[PDB]
Amino acid sequence: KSGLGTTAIHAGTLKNLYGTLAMPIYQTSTFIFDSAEQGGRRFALEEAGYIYTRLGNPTTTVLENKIAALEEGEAGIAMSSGMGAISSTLWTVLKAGDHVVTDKTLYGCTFALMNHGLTRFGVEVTFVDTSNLEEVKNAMKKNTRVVYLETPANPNLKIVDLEALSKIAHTNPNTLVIVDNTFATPYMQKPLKLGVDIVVHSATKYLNGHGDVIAGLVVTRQELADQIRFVGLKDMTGAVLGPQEAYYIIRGLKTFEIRMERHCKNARTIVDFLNKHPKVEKVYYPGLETHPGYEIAKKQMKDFGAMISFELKGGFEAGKTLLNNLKLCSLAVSLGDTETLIQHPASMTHSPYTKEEREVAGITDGLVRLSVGLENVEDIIADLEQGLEKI
Amino acid sequence: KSGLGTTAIHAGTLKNLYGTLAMPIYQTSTFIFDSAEQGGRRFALEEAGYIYTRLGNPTTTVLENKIAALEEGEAGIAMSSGMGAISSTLWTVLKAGDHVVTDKTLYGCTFALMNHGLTRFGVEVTFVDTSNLEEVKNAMKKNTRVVYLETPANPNLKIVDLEALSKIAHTNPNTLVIVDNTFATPYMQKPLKLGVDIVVHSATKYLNGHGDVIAGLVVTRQELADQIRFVGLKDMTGAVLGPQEAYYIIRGLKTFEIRMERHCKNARTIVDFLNKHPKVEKVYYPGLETHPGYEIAKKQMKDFGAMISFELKGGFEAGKTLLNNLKLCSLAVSLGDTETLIQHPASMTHSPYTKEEREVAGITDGLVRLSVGLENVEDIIADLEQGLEKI
Amino acid sequence: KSGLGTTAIHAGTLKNLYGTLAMPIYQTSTFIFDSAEQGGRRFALEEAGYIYTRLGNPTTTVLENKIAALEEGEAGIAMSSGMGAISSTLWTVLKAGDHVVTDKTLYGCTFALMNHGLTRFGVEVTFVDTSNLEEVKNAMKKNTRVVYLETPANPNLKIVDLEALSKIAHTNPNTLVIVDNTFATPYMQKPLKLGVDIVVHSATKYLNGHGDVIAGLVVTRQELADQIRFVGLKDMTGAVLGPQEAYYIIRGLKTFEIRMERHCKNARTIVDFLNKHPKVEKVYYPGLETHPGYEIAKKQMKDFGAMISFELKGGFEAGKTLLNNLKLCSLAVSLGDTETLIQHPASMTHSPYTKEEREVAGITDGLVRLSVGLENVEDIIADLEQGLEKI
Amino acid sequence: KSGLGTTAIHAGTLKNLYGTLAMPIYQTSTFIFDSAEQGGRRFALEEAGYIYTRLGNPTTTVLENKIAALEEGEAGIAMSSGMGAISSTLWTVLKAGDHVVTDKTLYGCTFALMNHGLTRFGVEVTFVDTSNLEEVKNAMKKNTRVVYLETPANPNLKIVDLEALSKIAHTNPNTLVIVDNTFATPYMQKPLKLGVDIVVHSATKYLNGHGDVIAGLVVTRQELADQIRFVGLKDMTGAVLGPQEAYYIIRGLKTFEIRMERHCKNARTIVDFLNKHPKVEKVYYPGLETHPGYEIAKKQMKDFGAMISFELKGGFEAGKTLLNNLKLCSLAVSLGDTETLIQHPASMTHSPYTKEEREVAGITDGLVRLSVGLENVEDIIADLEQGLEKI
Repeated sequence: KSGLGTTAIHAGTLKNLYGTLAMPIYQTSTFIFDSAEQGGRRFALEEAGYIYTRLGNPTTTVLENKIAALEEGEAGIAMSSGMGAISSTLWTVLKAGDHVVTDKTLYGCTFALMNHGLTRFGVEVTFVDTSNLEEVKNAMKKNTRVVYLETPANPNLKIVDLEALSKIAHTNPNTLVIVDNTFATPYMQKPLKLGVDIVVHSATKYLNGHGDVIAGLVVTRQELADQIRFVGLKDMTGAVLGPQEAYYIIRGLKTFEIRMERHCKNARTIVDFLNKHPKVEKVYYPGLETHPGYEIAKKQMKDFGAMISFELKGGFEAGKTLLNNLKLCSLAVSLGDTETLIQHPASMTHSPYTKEEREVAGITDGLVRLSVGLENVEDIIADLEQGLEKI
Repeated sequence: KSGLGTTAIHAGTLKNLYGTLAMPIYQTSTFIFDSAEQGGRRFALEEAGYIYTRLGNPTTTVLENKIAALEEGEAGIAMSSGMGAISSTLWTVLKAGDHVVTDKTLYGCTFALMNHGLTRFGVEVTFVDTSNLEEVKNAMKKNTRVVYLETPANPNLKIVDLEALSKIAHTNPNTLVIVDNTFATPYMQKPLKLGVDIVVHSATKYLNGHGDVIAGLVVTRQELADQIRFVGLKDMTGAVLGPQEAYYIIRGLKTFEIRMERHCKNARTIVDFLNKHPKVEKVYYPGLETHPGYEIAKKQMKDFGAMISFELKGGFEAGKTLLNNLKLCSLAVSLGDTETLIQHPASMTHSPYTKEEREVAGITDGLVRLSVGLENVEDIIADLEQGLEKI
Repeated sequence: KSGLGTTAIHAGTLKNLYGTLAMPIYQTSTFIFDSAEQGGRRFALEEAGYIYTRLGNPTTTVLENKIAALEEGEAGIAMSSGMGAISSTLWTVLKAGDHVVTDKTLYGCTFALMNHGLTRFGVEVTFVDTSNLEEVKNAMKKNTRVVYLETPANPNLKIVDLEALSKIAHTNPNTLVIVDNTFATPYMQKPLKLGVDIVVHSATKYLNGHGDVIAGLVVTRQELADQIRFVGLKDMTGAVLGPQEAYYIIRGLKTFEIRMERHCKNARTIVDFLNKHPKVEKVYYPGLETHPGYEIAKKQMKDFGAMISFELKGGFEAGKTLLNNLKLCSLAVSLGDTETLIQHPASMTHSPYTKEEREVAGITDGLVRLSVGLENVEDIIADLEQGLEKI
Repeated sequence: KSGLGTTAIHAGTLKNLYGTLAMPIYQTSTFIFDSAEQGGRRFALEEAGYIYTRLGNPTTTVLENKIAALEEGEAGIAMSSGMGAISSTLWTVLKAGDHVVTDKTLYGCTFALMNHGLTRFGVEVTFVDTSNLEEVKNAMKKNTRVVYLETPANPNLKIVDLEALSKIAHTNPNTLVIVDNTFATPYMQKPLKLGVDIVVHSATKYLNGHGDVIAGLVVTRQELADQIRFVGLKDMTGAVLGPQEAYYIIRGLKTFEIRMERHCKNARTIVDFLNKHPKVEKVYYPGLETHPGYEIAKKQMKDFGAMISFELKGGFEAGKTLLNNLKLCSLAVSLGDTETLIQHPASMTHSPYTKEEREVAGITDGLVRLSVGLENVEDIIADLEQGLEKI
């Protein structure tokens, strides 16, 4: 078995006519046929090859094959955002009258899709604490079609047991388990090997890694993949990845192994610094023995990630003061970029909401979320240290 | 009022820091804030500027403003395909229990979304002949939320009266009229000026014009646009246009006026050639006085388009023989490219279906669809002429 | 013979493995061999195919073939600027001890290369008035290796007789005639058909047309082309065109015919407006019967171009006042973009120089240079008219 | 002082109007002025900002600043190939009658430029063994304008002492020392800190790192940089980097530190494997204590690189047999890509030449050149091992 760097670099490649080393950018909408009969054979699935980029594209196929190889699944599908991957999947496999079990701690736009979108179209959704196996067992119904999971998950890097939850879900023979593996990536976690049916990613984050593409990826069995491609993507979302962006992500994947290694190395060192810092009252990190679900993280994750959240003891003003004094870390949403990113949800993403509303949503006044980048760790720590001195 | 070329070239531009002549390609996922407070102000809609490309991007904003200016609507939204524009719109404005009135002659993937997708999620859809005003009146119900129209529409370039249909739809105060204006483009037809509520496009076709981008556009009133952006696009499709592709379309729009002029000039000359040709039994073209709805086309279209369909008197084998002998026209799906494209649906797109099934779908054995390109018309005609000689 | 639009759109295409309609972007540095022996055969020129993008690239080859087809020459070479095309050519064909005959009215950077660059490396250069055939005859020497010409040429759109000058040059069997055909383009002028040996272009201007690429092109006989490629480009300039930029230019060429037609249509109408305007004392345009060399322009140009210069009777302050009040025309260097561009050399490009110095260089205080774009001509004229009212 | 990763990621950034995280791609030829007077001020160097991409471009400026920061020099200049960087520099600083001292072991195209190009234009060139300090001292003349060096250099990874050679060169007050630092990169070697005047790179190799760009970079003092920009690049080569390619290289530099670390880690392990392998008679690697100049390499290089050459004891047929059996390593020219590349010069690049001719050029029948990539080292070694078994 080839190593992960070898796989990220080489897996899934397709031939080209000129033997270019780089994967060509097939920046095309349509494809020409040699004859009427060849066109007919492609539409009848009797001959291999391409028709139209919304259906598939050779640049995109390489990307799809690569992510499937990394997750050790049968088939990949690419979309023009993580929400495109998630929605295309859900619109394919659900119908009015179906039921979904999921967590309240889900990526915000996914929560909105679940709570306000799917429910408008006749889907029943129950939100439970998926760290409580009994709650999940009790929420299962005959018409549960999807159990949707995310681990680690915002804002406190909650860990849930994918293998155990999948066994519970699969007591109903019609239930699919879908996992958003964005934060962990296939460098750390391979949900399909734990019995999950479908993996989804925001490739916008670590997989691309360079903060320049919005994209999503799905990995699953061929039978399900073909439905997600030819129903969800083709007709119900149209979230078609641009060939240029497919190329950018392929290119980003050339450094995926070494980026993830450095992200995690940096992060573990920063966790130790923050957890020993007098102005930080608590650190949320899956690799701390004091983190809830540490033992689950240790079983299902090869490393503990490069996201860190932490609570400043000085609360709201401490969060703003820290961030406003940083010179290296960048104030922004998103994660998984080569540059370190940081946000203070109480003053930034959750500015429309009262303290009470924020706290109901798990956002505390001193909570800071850090996406650790690839800078020299001494420089990231020096920046945090000087900022913390100002509180 | 500026002319259409002036508008396509100059409308909607945003400033950049360096005064580059070309619109910069803001190939970014995220945006940095100067302070925590600035981030908060953007999330609270208290300060202008950007957050994250799925929400909006400055390159994409220029494109959005341009198409809104061309359609003479308030607001534009861009997506990563025409189906992204269509689906994002429909998921925003519909809910389970709503009803839709539309035509059986709709773009195939839209038909599939209507007939198999929306119906799975509790939406009622009635397909009528929207060229028959009484049929449309009779299909209206209290819960009709959308009347969805397309003109000219495949495979016989059917014309329907947008102004008249919109008046019928608007007898219900909750009904929105949505028009797919892809074929006509704002060079020929501006549905919002006829009382339509929302215009959608596959920018993959004429607007981009260069056969290298999959993209969609929506134009509507600001109130509706903001919902389509922040609900449909943000959460329910994630069909986020890549900044590179946004740039390609802006670039394509620099020649939109002159491309459409040449497309139509070429097409009218080719229509005359085909309609007088002994091996062609019938031509479908909105500008022929013998075309059904010619008088409606004359009222609502400034020119009659660059799509032509025609029936070869020799049927199925004549279609294949013609196409297999062409040297300039390219055998492919799609339309609106600078290169002339041609397809024979009976042997190509509809190869999975029996003659009976095809004929029920309006596909006759000798039907050929031609997307007239920008080549010198003498060369396009010479190619068709030599191909027709082989039948 | 195919028309110019057909040729621009279709000529020079290469196959690709997937039959994409758009030319793939082979964004690669290097190319892989199937075997050691295949690599050897390519290096020994025994097998066709690619090695490394500085030598050649399939995307770039299409562009090269297209410009060669448009100029009706044997071979094309692409570079990363017009100055790259010019310098690569000159470094290939010259040596210390050679002589060059050229005009003082040459593109400024070419003049600098001739007067200050080549002369530093042992090349003798004589600058004459190439509109005076006797001056050119008298400048010829046994060691004259290049006669370098440009028509129309800045700042007064000087016309020189390419066929006549080439006959004079070719009285020496070792002399090559090189023409910068940027302004005229192959839509108007095909110097190789008049006996010229090498044509050079700044593709930055009309050929790309979209103000987003810096690039150069050369067309000549295969024997000379191979030397320019494998000596000048390979080793002496390294002015290697990026595959992305090659694609942009191919894409720009899809509309070359219709762009040039509209550029010239607009320009002729604007010339009439300016030449009849009371505040304009003189117009420089090859198509005016009062222009020097009008009859030569009529013989060697199919149309008279889209560059216009004109003298405002109010001089220096009138130039600045006009330009500072324009709202549609953009203040910028360059030409041949879809947007109308304008400059006042006395206050802009020639700001470092005294009135005396400027006038020696042919720059008069009221001289304005206009690159007519593709906007609706009524809008361009309205903008100029309101600006002229302010003088 | 910030670490090298921090510097590569963050140095040299310019602001943009929207605070995009990624550097915008200013894919423009020209720049617009607010007024005639602003244009004049820019041409008179009285106001900062841009004019035209051949002169400079904001995307490219970021790249230039980054490489200058990495080399710890004052100013950077970018070109569209390494040969563009080299030639632009040489044409700027030389003139007919000048003399150059350099090595016979120079990159092949540079050797050709020196031996056949510059000599055609009146420059005297002496080729010496620059590992012999006395030879270099003896070659110095009053008119020596350039001492041009390269270390490590093909085909045996020759090492020369940059500090010592620079002292010899600088005994003539008019002599500039130019070093091609491509192989070593600023991760290993910073020639300006050793007294060198100008550093040149093929950014095509490690700096970009992703095998998808042809580009060059120069770093030197501001006074020299401005001459190379405004003479060499502007007029004498026109080797203008495309903004897209500038962006690709900036993007590549985000992972420069971690890529170089893994390249070298992999390479050192492969050197040990090859040097102990019974079918390999000799390994050329700067870090072997048996390599000539090992002690010089240890003084001027922080690590010993990721290029390896080696001699197979079985000669010509062994080279071909090895390469023809490899499944992971790719047969190609170039180096510094994320993928491992390999070549056998005797059968590939030097296929036109006899054994005698090859051996005079230092190419021996069993010589193999390996550019070690970023794949898992166990996989690279397994591939080499199985290939070596076939000899």
